[PDB]
This record gives sequence, structure tokens and C-alpha cells, in this order.
Amino acid sequence: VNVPKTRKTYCKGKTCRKHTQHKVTQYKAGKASLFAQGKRRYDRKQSGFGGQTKPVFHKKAKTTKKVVLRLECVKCKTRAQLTLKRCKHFEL
Amino acid sequence: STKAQNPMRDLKIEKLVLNISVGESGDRLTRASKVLEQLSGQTPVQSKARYTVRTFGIRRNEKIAVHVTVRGPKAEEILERGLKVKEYQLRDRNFSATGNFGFGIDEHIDLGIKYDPSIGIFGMDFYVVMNRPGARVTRRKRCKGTVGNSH
Amino acid sequence: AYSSRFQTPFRRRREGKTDYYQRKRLVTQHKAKYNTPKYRLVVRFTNKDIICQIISSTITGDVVLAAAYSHELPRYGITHGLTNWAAAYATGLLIARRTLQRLGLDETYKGVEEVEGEYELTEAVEDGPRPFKVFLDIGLQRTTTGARVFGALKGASDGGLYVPHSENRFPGWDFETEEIDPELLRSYIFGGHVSQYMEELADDDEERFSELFKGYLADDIDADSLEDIYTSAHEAI
Amino acid sequence: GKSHGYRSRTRYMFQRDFRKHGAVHLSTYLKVYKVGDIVDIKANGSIQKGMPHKFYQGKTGVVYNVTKSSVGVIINKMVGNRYLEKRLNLRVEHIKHSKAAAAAAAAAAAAAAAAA
RNA sequence: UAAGGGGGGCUCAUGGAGAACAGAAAUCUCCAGUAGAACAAAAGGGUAAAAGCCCCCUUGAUUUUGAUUUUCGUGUGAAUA
RNA sequence: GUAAGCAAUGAUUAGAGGUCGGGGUCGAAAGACCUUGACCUAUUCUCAAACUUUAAAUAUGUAAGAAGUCCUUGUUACUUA
RNA sequence: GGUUGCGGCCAUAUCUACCAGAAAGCACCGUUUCCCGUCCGAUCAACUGUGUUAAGCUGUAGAGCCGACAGUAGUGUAGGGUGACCAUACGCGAAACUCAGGUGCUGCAAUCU
RNA sequence: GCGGAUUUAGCUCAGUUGGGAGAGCGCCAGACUGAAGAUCUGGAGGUCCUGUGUUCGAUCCACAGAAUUCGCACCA
Repeated sequence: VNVPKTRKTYCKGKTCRKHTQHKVTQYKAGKASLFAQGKRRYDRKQSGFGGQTKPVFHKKAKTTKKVVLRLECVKCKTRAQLTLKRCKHFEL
Repeated sequence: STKAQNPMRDLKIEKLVLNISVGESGDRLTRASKVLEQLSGQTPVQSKARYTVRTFGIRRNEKIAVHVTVRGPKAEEILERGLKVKEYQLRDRNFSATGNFGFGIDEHIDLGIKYDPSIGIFGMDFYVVMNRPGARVTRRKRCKGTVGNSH
Repeated sequence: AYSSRFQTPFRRRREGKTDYYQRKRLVTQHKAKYNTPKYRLVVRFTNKDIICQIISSTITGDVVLAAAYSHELPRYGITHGLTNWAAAYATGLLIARRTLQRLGLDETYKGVEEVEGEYELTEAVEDGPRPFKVFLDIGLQRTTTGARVFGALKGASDGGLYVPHSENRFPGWDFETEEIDPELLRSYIFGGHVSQYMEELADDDEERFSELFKGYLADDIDADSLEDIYTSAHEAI
Repeated sequence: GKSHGYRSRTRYMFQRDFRKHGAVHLSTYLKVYKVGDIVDIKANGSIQKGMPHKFYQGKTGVVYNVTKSSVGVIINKMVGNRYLEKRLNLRVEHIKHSKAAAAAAAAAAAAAAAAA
């Protein structure tokens, strides 16, 4: 399935209320954080005693969970993502 | 009677369809459609197709040939153009059991077209049928207008 | 009947007049919309009259509560045949004002003017409003622009029994339309465009005036489409 | 062996009827209920949104009330655990009509004393 | 991203009967019949009031909620005015 | 759907009817004369867990009753105009 | 006395052979600048011509469909016997087969008599 | 987390930042030899990976994708 990568629709995050042009986009990436809970426990030496269970390798998930259709408003900065329906192969 | 008394159950007609078989198409569909248009003076239908078994490679889905359906007194004029001159080329009476009168005249050159607008040889159909059951009853409409019968 | 255990079809469906899809999403509201010809507030084409009613609660179906009639137009001052444009507008206005009953004056008595009760009115949104109002039903044929159904809807609306509407599928008053085969005469709503065709002339097959649908009438009783005929009904009601 | 859900075991309770096949007429469609109307139940795959459950057919029941309007309405019936307040949701078409005979016994009985 | 909403229009697959043609037929037509065709992918199942055929324009792949109930011990889930 | 059955669908036994096909014979290929196998249908007869037109006693659910509630007129507030 | 509509409502409401009526009311007959639509006159249109049409009714039994009286299988709760089965307490008891039967039921609206 | 090579006629491959491409082996046909080999002639076989651009003009330059191939970093 493909949702279009721009539609006009209702003003979802109701900063206008009345219907506007939205832009259907996706999020960013940047650094690696470093200060984050499992990263603080991992390279330290923790999980206490018991193995090398110091928060380990790949903590995973499956193929496509939901789809990233973020409806950015043209008035404010406001974001709306809903419960988005599924796809097996999407592109932006 | 035999339910046949009034002008309706004599026969006011439905349709007297003209067709041209298009066993070529591609570039040359413009031959068939423009020949229909030149005799009648009407917009042809680039046709539907029935759902049957897939002969050649494609049969159904593609708008393959071309016909033109016409009803009313508008149909009786184009009937006269095929009857009054084009029947008296090479044609004797054809009728099925239900009583379908077809036409199929390789002389496209007499009425309407010449050899100049054409690609090569071909004829054209005129399914000038009658909505009343049986070839005893269809032949009644054509014999009151007096067509060329082979006895 | 057919294969297995099987149901034979409904008689009125086979009879070729009663529909059932139209009978689903239409009746659910139960405000002021019924007529004996078909169902809901129908404006039919006929050779002559239409009945036009509203709902009434009875076991078998709807019964007459308030109503009018098309031959309750010579009531005012039309005296001709049974067939034109002007009668459709007039009978729509007549039933809308006649929220008494057929034997009555052009007054309210029952309860309704527009519908049963009053309700809310927001600003205009489409698709899903709260449509608690009157359907002016077509009945059978094609919803062609300019037709008698929509001409009767205009008379009905702000006349009393309120069916809402835009101005797209509708005739006007000045411009109706209208086709012609040759003889010689005219009738209309008011005057309009048929009296402009009267430079070339020739118009007729099918009687005139008083009730719904058919035309003009050829014999010289009134040769031009004048206002005086229609205004004897329209201003009088 | 079997999976659960739709048509398993009681296929007939999912199913329409062979005799009464086709689209459902305006009988139980327009017949909306209120307090204390005794009713029955049988489904089909004709009404899509608001189809009742198959296990909780077979059982009869009474309408509690119609809550607000027409859709989202309920029918009371026991489930075979023990006696407990259990119901079932559905919309109008699945609901039938039954024994309004029994309650008219009291009105028949009351024609007693004045025969003196 | 139309392979959605709304309006308007239509009833089949298929057979018989042949028509210059024809190769079953192409296209068409008279005559007869009507949910047996059509169904992402499997099996059941629905359906002509159409869930099939046909044509054009629309963007609801929607915000904020939920009476009253499904209902598993639960995690967790549905009908839902 | 036990019961009972071959409508529908499923698997095969019988009489015969008979288009076309197949075989035989005369014919240059082409054409002509005969005849053993078809639906249909009449007569005769078999028959099925994913095949069911019709459809108990008897046990069981769920509701209701044997153990007292039905109905008229007027007013107030919500829903509801 | 009749015509037309709304139904509710599906197989005792279904079909054929064949007859018969016309303007209270209904339906066919016949055709088109220009709106409006296309492949096509499916929106709209005078005196009149006419039962072609369709709703309906009479005449009618050919077929769907239909039925007593009578005959009868299984069997709970139990209770008596047998190798591949048969027979009973006790409460009810069909098709197949047949005397025979058969042209719906009910409510509502408009108009004339 | 980040970068390098390669894609050219069936197959083997020669070769290139703008005037738009090249030979063997094989395939076919005619010469030629006493014949097979050898070799000329004629037939040919590709818009240089693909979608879309820049330019007077594109194998060549650009944005972007397919796909064989190769390496460091990963967290520790």
C-alpha cells in the first residue's frame, strides 16, 4: 500500500481546526546519544553479577510495524501521527 | 391473429446496427471506423468485447473492433442507403431461423467509399435485423419494403 | 421452486413498480414525508393529478394526515385541461400551505409547518449533516435538469413544508426547457422563453394547463403565454 | 484440530438460510424495540458491522431497553457457567420477536369478582 | 493513492440461431435463459435490492469522544449509540 | 437432520432413441451410399462423511409461569424542540 | 357497480393453453430546431388514431401444488436376550400409499358510480 | 557509522571527461585446396547497466536506481 507523501486533509493537531494542506513526512536521525539508560549500564559493567548480561547485543523487532505518515501542519509546528495502517514495502 | 395487427406488432424497429469486422486493427482500425462514419454521418463505438476464451493472446478487455448502433427513424435512413443500391451489387437474401438479415458487400467502392480512401479490399456489414420472432415474420418487414429475394 | 429450498419473489416487485433498495435508506427518519403514489413526498409525472400527503402512524403503513390534491387548483381560478409546467410548481406550494387536510382551508391545524418539531442548525458541512427533514421524492425516472419534480420542490420549500435544496438540478421561473414538434400555440409558467420562440412558431401535441405534465393546447383560447392565467392561482392561495 | 472464530462447529449460525437467501427485507430492519420486549436471535453475513456472536445464539432473551437510539442495543441471556448477568450486543436486523402471550394472563384473571 | 467517499447509468457468464467475413467467435444480432459468472490467496460464505458490469468528478487511509454492552482468571480484545 | 432420500451434487450398473463422429464400400485428392457408438428424452435400475428437498418421541438451553397485578385521568422535569 | 396506487407478504402467493373489455381511469401509436444526453430522442410535446402493449378479469384443469381413513421403522428413563444381531417395558408414533382436494389472505389511499 | 573497484556484439575483451565505438573465438553463406587446415569476401550480431536530464551535439557530463565485487569502522 502507499499513502501519498503529501495530502490535504482535516487539521489533525487542532491548531487551525478548519481544514488545511498537510505534508506527509518522516523523522530524522543524528548522533548516537551515549547518555541513555541501557548504554549507561552496558559499557560500565552491570546487570550486577550473572553472566555478561550487561545490556547486550541486538534488541530487535520485526519488518514493518506501522507506517511513518507524519502530518505536519502549515500553521504551527504541531505533529500528528495516528494509528497508521500497515504496509510491507513503503518508500518516502 | 398471430399477435400482429397494429403498427407496433407489425414492426416499429429497435436497432439496425452497422459493423465492420476488424481482423487487422492497430493502425488500421482507422479504416473501419471512418468508413462507418462516411456512410452514416454518426460517431462510431469502438467496441466492448465478450468474456470468452482467450484466442490469439488478447480477446476481452481491449476495445478491438468498431460498430455503430442506431435506433428510431434515424435507422430507417441508413437502411435505405444499404438496401436501395448496395443490395443490388452482389447479394441475395440471407436469413437465419430467427431471421437475421446480414449484409456483406466487398464492393465498398459503389456507395460511400471509393478505392482511394481504403488500404486494400474489405467489405462492411449491416445487421439490418427485425425484432419479431422467426424468419417467417422478419421476412415480412423486408418484403413489404420489397428487397432482393432469391425466390 | 428452483434448486434446494427456495423463495419465490415478492408479488409487487414482479409487478414491476415497487422497489426495495429505495425502501431501505429513506424511511428511517420518519418525519413529514409520505404520498400514496410511491412513497415519501413524491411528485410524479402523470396524465393528470398527483396526490401529495404526509405521514400518519398506522400498522400496515402510512395513512393520510394532512394532504392536498392537484384538482384543488380550479379552487382558485384555473379552468382549462389537466396538463402543464405551472401546475407542478402550484401543487407543491398548495400541499406545503395545506397542513390541514384536503377538505380544509390553507392554514395549519395538525402541528407541522416544516416538519414534526424543530431542531438544531449549525453551519454548513457536507457528507454527514443531521438531515432531520423532508425528502421531495422523484419516484421513478431520470433526474434531468429542469424537470417538474424540482419545479414542485421550489414551491414546496419556503411555501411551508420545508425540503432544503441548492440551485443546480433545478429549473428557474423565466427559463424552463422544453422541446417542440410543429403545430402552433403556447402556455408556460409565467411567459418566459416559449414566447420568444414565437417569432418562428410551431409547438404542439398533448392538451394544456391545470394539473401535471404535457403542455400548451393548439386552439386559440389564449395565443400567447400570459401571466394572468397563473397569477389567478398563485396570488390567490 | 479446529481453529475458533467465525464458522467453526455451528456453520448454520453464521449462515443465512437457503430458502431465505438474498438481501434481508424491511421486516426486522425497521422494527425497533424498547423496554421489556421479548425477542430471539439468528445472524447472517448480510449485516457486516454489528454482527452478534455465534455461541450466544441458540439462546432466546429479552430486550433490556434500546439504549439511546437503534444501534448498539442489547439482549439479555444466561451463559452456562452459572446464573450471572450476561447480555450480547448487536444492531436491529438480527433481533426477532416472540412470546408476548404469558403476561396477558393477569389481565385475563382480573375478570373475577364482578361475576357475583 | 486508488485497487477509498458521493452522484448517475446497467444486468451476466453462457447457449441456440448465422453473418460476405471466420480462424469457435472476433465486432454484431435476433431468440432463449437469469444470483451456477465475478471473488488478491486457500476454504467456507455472501449476493441481482447487488458484493458483478459501465462512465465522470471528488481525497473521510478523518479530528475529539463514547452511552450501553461483548468478554478471557489474566495479559489483551470487540460491538459502540 | 438421527429419521428418510438420490431433488441438487457424487459414483456406476440397464433398455433403447440418435445429431455428429467413426468404420466399410464405390470414387484421382474432391464426391456419394450405408452403419456401430450422443446429449436430449422415455423406459429400466444401481447409488455418496465433506451429498440433503422433507424433518419425531426423548434429553437439554433460554425466556416465562404454576406462588397477584392491570388500567384511567391530570401535573412536573429530563430526554425531547 | 368500476379503475388506479400503497403495501404487508412468499412457493397452496406458480405457469401454459385460450377468451374478452376501453376513455371516469390506464397503455400503445408517431416524431424533433434547441436545452440536455448519447451509439441511438431515454428531458418534452394538438385535434385524434387504437387494444399492439401492460396492469386486470372471465372462462378453464393441462401441470406445479396438495390429502385423510389407514398402515408403520427407530428410541431416552429403563428392562429382557444374541458370534457376525434380535426383541421388550413405558410415553409418542411418518414419507412410501390413498378416499380425495384446489384459482390466496388481510389492512390502507385517491377518484367516479 | 563510511568509502573503493566493475557492468562494452552470444562468449573472450580492447578502449575513451562532448563531433557520438573497436577486434578475436563462434554463427552463417561464396570463393580457395586433391581434401581438412589456413585465409579473404559478403551476410551480419551493440543506441557502451537502467529511469530521467544538460547541450548545437551525448557511450562520455548530472541527479537517482539495479546488480556482481572489495575494504575499514561497529561494541568493546
